[PDB]
Amino acid sequence: ALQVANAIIGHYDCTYGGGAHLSSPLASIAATNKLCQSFQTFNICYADTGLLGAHFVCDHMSIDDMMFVLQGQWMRLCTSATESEVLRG
Amino acid sequence: GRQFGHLTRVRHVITYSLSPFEQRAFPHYFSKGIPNVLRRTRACILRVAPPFVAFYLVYTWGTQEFEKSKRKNPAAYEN
Repeated sequence: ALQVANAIIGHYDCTYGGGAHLSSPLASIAATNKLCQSFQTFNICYADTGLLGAHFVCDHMSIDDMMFVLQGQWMRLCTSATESEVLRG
Repeated sequence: GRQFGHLTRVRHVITYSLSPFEQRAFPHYFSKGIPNVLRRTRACILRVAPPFVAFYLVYTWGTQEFEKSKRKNPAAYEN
């Protein structure tokens, strides 16, 4: 389920075709507002523990916006996930 | 105003930090705090305290003279 959620959020890179239309809200907002140069979600697993989150690369004046959006998406999924996005994930 | 991201240039400093939910809010409140206040007290008494005892001394004297001079007084008028 964590990976399914992570797929929904996706990843992004400034060489992706089509940005504004991307499914992931993080991805599309990042592409339209140039908040990012890249970002990716991840689920590192180790025995009985692991790292679950995201890493991103950006300009000095966009870290605050990138975090706001990244965090809005986790929250949104926690409390508000819809059905078709889960299917896509 | 000024915004984070445009303040100034800093190179080479690492800051390590903990989550509040991971640490104590009062660790050695007394063990380390008391000593600390004693130390800040020592560091400043010589500059803060003296002018005030100077006022204190003038405060007690000044009122003392006032009472003895006027009221208490009527000293000698002897005939």
